[PDB]
Amino acid sequence: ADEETGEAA
Amino acid sequence: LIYTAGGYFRQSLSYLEAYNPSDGTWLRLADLQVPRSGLAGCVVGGLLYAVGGRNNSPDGNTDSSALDCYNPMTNQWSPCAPMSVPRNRIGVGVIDGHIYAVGGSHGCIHHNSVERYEPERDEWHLVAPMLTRRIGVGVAVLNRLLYAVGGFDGTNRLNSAECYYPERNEWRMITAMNTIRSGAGVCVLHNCIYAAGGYDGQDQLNSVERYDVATATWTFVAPMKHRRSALGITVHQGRIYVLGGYDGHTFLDSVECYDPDTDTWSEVTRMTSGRSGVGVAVT
Repeated sequence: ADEETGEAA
Repeated sequence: LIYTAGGYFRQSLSYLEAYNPSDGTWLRLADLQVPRSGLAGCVVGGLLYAVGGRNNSPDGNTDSSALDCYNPMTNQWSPCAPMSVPRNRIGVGVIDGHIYAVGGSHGCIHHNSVERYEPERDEWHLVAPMLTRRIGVGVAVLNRLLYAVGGFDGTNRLNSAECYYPERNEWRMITAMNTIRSGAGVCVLHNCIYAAGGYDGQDQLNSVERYDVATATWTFVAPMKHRRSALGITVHQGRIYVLGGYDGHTFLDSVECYDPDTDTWSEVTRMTSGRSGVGVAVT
């Protein structure tokens, strides 16, 4: 998960 | 009231959840037509706009060039003209009606582009780009000037801030923040630019700092209780609300409140469900 937003790649 | 549009928890969301700290609890309203996270919320003439973002779903990951308004009497969304480019992780700053769309990404491309659009001609025109490419940029307006704060250039997360002078259509670097912050919450309270939380490439932040224009200095204020990046932020009758975000592990529902006159951040209430990357505004 994106380190900043948590969204998946 | 304090509205929050979009966000993310497993996929992009269509949610719209007005909150009132004088009411005490929440309220659910019309779903966004297209799900969105990494968007920005702003109100012009009581008309709640939703700008950029992307739909990150099990079947796609489409960066959004869209702009969409929600009249709070009619409870219905409406498509307005689209920006020159899609802008995921955009910042926006209202300026005398005209909406400013700042930075953001489309795929690999981190924008320094900026474009405006007002509720009259419904057109987008490109202005001077920023000195820096910035996604996860915080945007604010003070004394009818536009500030782009922090963010990410593709390689470096930024503590720099820069100021857009409309009458001259150029950008000028100002004093950098004390902290590198991408995906922070940035707003004006009193007459300071506030910058809360974010991510510096190692850790989510709970620190907050504010910029004083006359002295061009960034004073460090009271920190929040929970570190968070990709948070919503807005000011409701002279106080600061931060909603949600990501702390590296969890999608937060926590909503903290900063009281300036005491310099203390308290957690008023939480959201119906944890999420990051919302657009927040007030009307």
